[PDB]
Amino acid sequence: LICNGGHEYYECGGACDNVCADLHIQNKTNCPIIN
Amino acid sequence: ITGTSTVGVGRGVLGDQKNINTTYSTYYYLQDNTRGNGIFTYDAKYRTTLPGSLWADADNQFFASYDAPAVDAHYYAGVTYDYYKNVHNRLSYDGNNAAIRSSVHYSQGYNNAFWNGSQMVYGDGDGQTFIPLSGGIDVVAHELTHAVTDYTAGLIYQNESGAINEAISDIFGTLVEFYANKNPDWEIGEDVYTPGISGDSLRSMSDPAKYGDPDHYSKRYTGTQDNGGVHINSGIINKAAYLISQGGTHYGVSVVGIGRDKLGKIFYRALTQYLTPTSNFSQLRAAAVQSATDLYGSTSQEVASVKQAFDAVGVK
Amino acid sequence: IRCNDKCYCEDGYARDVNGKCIPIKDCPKI
Ligand SMILES: [Ca+2]
Ligand SMILES: [Ca+2]
Ligand SMILES: [Ca+2]
Ligand code: NA
Ligand SMILES: [Zn+2]
Repeated sequence: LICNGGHEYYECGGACDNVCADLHIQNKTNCPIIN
Repeated sequence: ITGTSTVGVGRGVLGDQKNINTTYSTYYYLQDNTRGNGIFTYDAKYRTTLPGSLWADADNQFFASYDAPAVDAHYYAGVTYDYYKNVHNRLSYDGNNAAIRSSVHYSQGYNNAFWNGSQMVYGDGDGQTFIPLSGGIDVVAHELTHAVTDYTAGLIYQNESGAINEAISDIFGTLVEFYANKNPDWEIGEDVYTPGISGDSLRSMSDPAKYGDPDHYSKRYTGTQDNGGVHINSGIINKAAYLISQGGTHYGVSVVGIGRDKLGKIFYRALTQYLTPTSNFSQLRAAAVQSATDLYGSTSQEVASVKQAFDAVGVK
Repeated sequence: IRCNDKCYCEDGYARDVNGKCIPIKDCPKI
C-alpha cells in the first residue's frame, strides 16, 4: 500500500513486476509464476 | 544424485514428526526414488535463484527449525503424487512420471507459493500473517495441480479460464487433503495462514463469501486485478464443487451431495478430456455434465447434482 | 496460492537498480 515512489501502484495481483533486468524473460503480462 | 534409497525422519512446519524418503551418497539428500522419476526438494537459502541446492543433510535427521519447510514440501509432494497415481491412474503431473521439484526458503518474508512451469516454490512467510507455506498439504497439492492443468487443459491464467484453473487447484488441493486424511476441510491454506488467528483461511470452498469471494455468477468480478479475478471468481466454481460433493441449499436451491470421490472423478475427466485453454464457466459446466454422463449415465443422480450445483451458483 | 500484495510499475515503466520505476526506454542493456 501507498506505493508512492513514482510511476507505481498497489494491487493484489500477479507475481511479476516490470523489472529492467528481467524484461527479456518476464513482465507483468507475461509471467510464468502461477500462484 | 545416485546413491542408496533411505528413510530419514524429521519434523514439519507444524511440529509433527514424519518419515521422508531420502538418498544417501556421502550426505542424505531429499531425493525420493520411490515415486516415478523422483521427488526432489531444494534449498533456495533466502535467495531467488532457482532451484537452489538439492537439500543435503549429514545424518538423515531433519529436526532443525530450518529443516521444517523442506520436510513438508518433500512429504506432501509425495502424498500428492500418490493421490494422482492411486485415484486417477496418473503418473506425476505430466502423466509420464516427470520429476517433481520443490524449493523452500525462497526469498525473505515471502507470503506466497507457486508453480513456475518447471517446479514448486514456497516462501517462508513473514511469520505473522503466514508461516512457511509448504506446511499446508492443500497448498502443496494446489501448486502441483497447476502443473497437471498445464499439461492437460492448458487453462489460460486469466479471466474465467484462469478462475477455472484456480478452482481446479483448490478442488484437487482439497481432495489430496482429504486423501491424506489428517485434518481435512473445505478451506484453503488454514494450516499456514495467520498463526495468531484460529478458524480462518485464505479461501473457503464451503462459503466463499466468508472472505469476500463471489458465491454466484451474478457477483462475478469483471475488472483486471488479479489477472481478471482468478483467485476471486474461483469462489463460484469452488462453491459448485463443494455442493456437488456435500450437498446443501444455496440461495434457495437444494443440491444432493454425491461425495468427494465422484466429484474428483467428474472433474478429473472434465480437465483431461473436455476443457481447453479458452474454456469459460459455461463450458466447464458442459464439461462436468458430459463427464458425469460418461461415467454415470444421463439419468444418474450424479448428472442431476452437477446440473443443480451449477444452477445454484448461476452458471448456465 | 493467492494474489501478491505488491507495488507494480505502471505499463511503460520498469524497476531500475535503485528499485525506482523508470521509463522502459531508459532501462539499460542486460
Ligand atoms: Ca540433520
Ligand atoms: Ca484445507
Ligand atoms: Ca489462522
Ligand atoms: Na485442514
Ligand atoms: Zn493457484
